[PDB]
Amino acid sequence: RADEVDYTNLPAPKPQKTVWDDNIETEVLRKYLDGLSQYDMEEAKYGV
Amino acid sequence: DIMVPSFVYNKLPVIHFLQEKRAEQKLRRVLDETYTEWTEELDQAHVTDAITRSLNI
Repeated sequence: RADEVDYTNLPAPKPQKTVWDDNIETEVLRKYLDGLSQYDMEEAKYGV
Repeated sequence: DIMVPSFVYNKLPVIHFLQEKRAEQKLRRVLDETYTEWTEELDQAHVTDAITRSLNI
């Protein structure tokens, strides 16, 4: 009868960076879209 | 009638040359003072980002 499991341990939510379609509209908004992706990843890591 | 006219005639070439050089110098100074003023304007991406934030997105 050895250790079974650490109920405290939780697998971290593996974030995925959103990918935008490569159109001209993306190039004009490249910086803005990148900021949204960074914000999305930050929200996923922290939770909200 | 004789002397002053002759010396004026002798003066003419050098004065003409110097005045031509002076005019060229003026033109050169006019050209050298010309610079193109490239201005920088606020990128509209920030404006779009602010608009998104105001929407509460």
